[PDB]
Amino acid sequence: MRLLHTMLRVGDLQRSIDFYTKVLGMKLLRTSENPEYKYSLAFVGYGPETEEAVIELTYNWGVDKYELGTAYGHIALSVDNAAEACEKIRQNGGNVTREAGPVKGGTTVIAFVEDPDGYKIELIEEGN
Amino acid sequence: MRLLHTMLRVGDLQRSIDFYTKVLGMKLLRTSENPEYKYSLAFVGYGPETEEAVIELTYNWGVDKYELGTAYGHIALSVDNAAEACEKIRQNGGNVTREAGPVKGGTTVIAFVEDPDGYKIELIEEGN
Repeated sequence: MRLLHTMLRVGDLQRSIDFYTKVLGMKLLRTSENPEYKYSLAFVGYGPETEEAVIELTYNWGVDKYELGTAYGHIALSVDNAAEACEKIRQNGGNVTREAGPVKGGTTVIAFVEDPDGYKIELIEEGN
Repeated sequence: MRLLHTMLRVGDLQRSIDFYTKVLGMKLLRTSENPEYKYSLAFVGYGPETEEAVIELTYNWGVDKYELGTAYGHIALSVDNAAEACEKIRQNGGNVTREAGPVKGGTTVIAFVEDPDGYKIELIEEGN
């Protein structure tokens, strides 16, 4: 068995697609639209659905806002360079909440940012 | 780059661990405690963190309830036997919101359930 995807509702489909693909480096794996239930989907990831877990972006026709709540935490992604990513994100529809830096009591470099919908994302970095 | 994990806040750590492991077939990959900030973490998944995305469960000491909100969708997992999983879940602290059956307009068997904290989970009976 395996983790297939994490589904998040977004206020603007293309807006989210752009962020995940152009800013985070994922690829648009597939999209679909359902007239009966009035929604469109976009699957984004760093590999094919058959190979990895991805993110399912759900757009409900005419719904541009949701309540984030306090239960949902975040999604964590690995990055080659957290500082660079942070910069790219802050200038491309996102928001940096926790600047790139080692975790207290550790050496692992991390950062926290938000996507265009406010969803939290954790960046974890993989002799200058 | 890769998807590391999805973090969810839970009202009872062990209860959650029990569900994901004993009911969903996941394994307890690792745990940690943070006395300073008063929280405990647990990582559960189907394989090593190094190779795949997992789930991170967070328990904040003394916090047994959160506000789910309307943004967060769910997590979809592949299942060996959807029907069987529903039963196990049914009689093991969970709720079956969508009985196992072929998807609308398809044949692929799917189901929907809720974990102990109300999180929605989609079960999908799914080079070489």
